[PDB]
Amino acid sequence: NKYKRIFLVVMDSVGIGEAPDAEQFGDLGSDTIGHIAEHMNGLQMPNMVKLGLGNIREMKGISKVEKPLGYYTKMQEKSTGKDTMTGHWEIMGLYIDTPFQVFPEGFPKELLDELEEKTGRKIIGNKPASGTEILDELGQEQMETGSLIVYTSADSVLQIAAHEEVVPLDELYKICKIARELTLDEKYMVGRVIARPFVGEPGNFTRTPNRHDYALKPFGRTVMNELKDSDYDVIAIGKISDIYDGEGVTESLRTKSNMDGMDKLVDTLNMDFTGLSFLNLVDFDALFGHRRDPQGYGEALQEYDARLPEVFAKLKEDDLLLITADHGNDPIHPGTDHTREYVPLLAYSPSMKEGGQELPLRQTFADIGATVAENFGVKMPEYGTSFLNEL
Ligand SMILES: [Mn+2]
Ligand SMILES: [Mn+2]
Repeated sequence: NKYKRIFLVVMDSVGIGEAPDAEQFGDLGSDTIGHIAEHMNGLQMPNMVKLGLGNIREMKGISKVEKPLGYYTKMQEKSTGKDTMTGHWEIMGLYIDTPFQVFPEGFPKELLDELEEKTGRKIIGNKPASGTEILDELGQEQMETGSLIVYTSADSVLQIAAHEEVVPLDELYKICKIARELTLDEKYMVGRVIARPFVGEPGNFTRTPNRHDYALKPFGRTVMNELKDSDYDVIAIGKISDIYDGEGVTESLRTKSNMDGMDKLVDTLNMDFTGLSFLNLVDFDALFGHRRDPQGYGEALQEYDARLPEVFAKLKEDDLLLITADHGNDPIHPGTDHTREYVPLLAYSPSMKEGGQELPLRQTFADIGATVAENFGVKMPEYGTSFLNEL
């Protein structure tokens, strides 16, 4: 081991400019950070800048430094998707030719009519919403009419909510299994169908622990599996566990927000492990990119950066911090979908005594997993070139 512990931080959707193949994704002219910096009239990110963010690309408020703390570069995506699952799966060593649909605004009618025709039920909703907001909005119409409440979040999830006194649990699961088979289709690929039973009465509904999830496991063995199987530690913080459907996860830390995520990261800097601590910061995407809010997005970027000194304070000489993104989601770019963009890569360790340097442009996100695996001496991923030897 060159490093005892590796802290990997995905800043969900924080893209650094349109990818060479953006045209194929309708993302011509996309620039997540750059457009935010323009809207912000200068972005304030002194710590990322210190790590070398501006040395990768110079943007409003983000200028390059003379002696960066870490190593720096951009990564190009190889997989044919720009969704969260595709990104994370690539990062951990896989190549995806069948990508997932994000469905940021809900589902096409033909999929839902097929599910009506297959279930004997009618469907209401079909909108992006939080669990409790849709139950407040449509929970009573569910009870009275017997319709299925079908909704989504920002990412590749199809949720079906129904009252346990109106749709028995067994009928609900049966319906989700149908839905899961129907969305096992490249045109309708969802990553997770979720059964969302609720009880209570109108104006006072509660989701129950009878939630079941129909998720797709990563298309292959990830670097996470290789770590877990050689008895390393794989700590999953935030959506990470969901994203990889538990594959290769040894411990799991749920989080309610970007700040809560950073708090959990600091907790892990405070535990004895050997392996990988792996955090997703999802708010940039869920709260800001999909709501096309570049101001709140700038504010969250600055807020996140303000947490980095706390991280710097806990890093040991044999720790490596890696900071990246899994796609873009430019809040100025048309519509609410993700954007096909390069993602930044920063690599810092306090054992980089005379600072870092520009890494060659990473050809696949899988270069991260390759680096993680070369470090711990487990099975190398099928795709990806390790950059550990440059560090
Ligand atoms: Mn994402
Ligand atoms: Mn998203």
